[PDB]
Parts: sequence; structure tokens; C-alpha cells
Amino acid sequence: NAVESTLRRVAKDLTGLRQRWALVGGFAVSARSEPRFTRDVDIVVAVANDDAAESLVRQLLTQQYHLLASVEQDAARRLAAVRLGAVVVDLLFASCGIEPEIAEAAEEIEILPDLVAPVATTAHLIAMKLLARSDLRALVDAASPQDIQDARKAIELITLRGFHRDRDLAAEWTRL
Repeated sequence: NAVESTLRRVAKDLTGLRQRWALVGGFAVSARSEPRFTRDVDIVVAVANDDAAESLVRQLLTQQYHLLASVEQDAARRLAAVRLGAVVVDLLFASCGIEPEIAEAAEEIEILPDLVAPVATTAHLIAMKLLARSDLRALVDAASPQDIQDARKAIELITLRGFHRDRDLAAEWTRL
């Protein structure tokens, strides 16, 4: 209940600030395949640089959220994600490296009554789950062949940009 309310507000809010965002969590997956909800809202946001990110989060913290975590990294984009409180919202700026592909690529879908929201493509969802690690099994069982192709591409572009941790993701999959 808190979860749908949280999702509604942040969507209101992100749209409000004309951001390029995309659901990549429980609702997203549920939309692209079968019911796999969580008590977390996972969203990607395409933003220019760390200033953009910082600024966005400041603007959101004037609203009715609190900052529960900054996730940082040694690379050119310091600020990978943040986690906010209202139920928790993870915002991903540069966790996977294809945030802006994902957000261009998302499609608007009506998730709840009179809530349309952009939703990561199945292929992207597959990419991201692999990287985080039956959320995945679901997405794959559900995925069309072209879906699988796009996923491989998405995998590749993550690896190129070198957010692949140090993992052969291509590999990790054929296994699973």
C-alpha cells in the first residue's frame, strides 16, 4: 500500500521535473512478465553528470523523502545511486552504465489505475538482473527471441563501458 503510494508520488515527482527516468524494479518486471513484486521501487534516471544527479536529489529531498544512502564509485561518475525514504526508492544514475539507453528505450505503460509510467524493456531488465544477481528466469521465459538479442547487445554495451564489474556476463548467463 505504502509501495503503490510511494510509486505514485515519485512518478508524479519525476515527471514533474521532466526527467528521463524508467521503472526497472518489481512493477517493471511484473509488467514485462509475471508477478514479481518487492517492497522496493527501483528506478533508473538518465542525467548528464554528477552535478545533475546531485541537483535532482536535492530537489527531491525538499519534498517528503529522506536520504538513506549515497552509493559511490571510483570511476568518472562518482554518484552511482541513491536510496531515499518516503518503503525505499533506489535511483540509479550510473550503476549499470546504460541508464540513458534504458530510459530512451522504456515504454509508457499503465501500471496502476490512471498511472502511466515508462517501463524498461524486457531486454534491459534482463541485462540489469544478470548484473545484480528467477526474476531473471521469469524475464527470460517471457522473452521473445528478439528480446534475447537486444539483451545480448545490452550486455555487450555494459561490458564495453566497463561497468561489467569484472565479470563475463555473456558467460554467466549461458550457465543460468
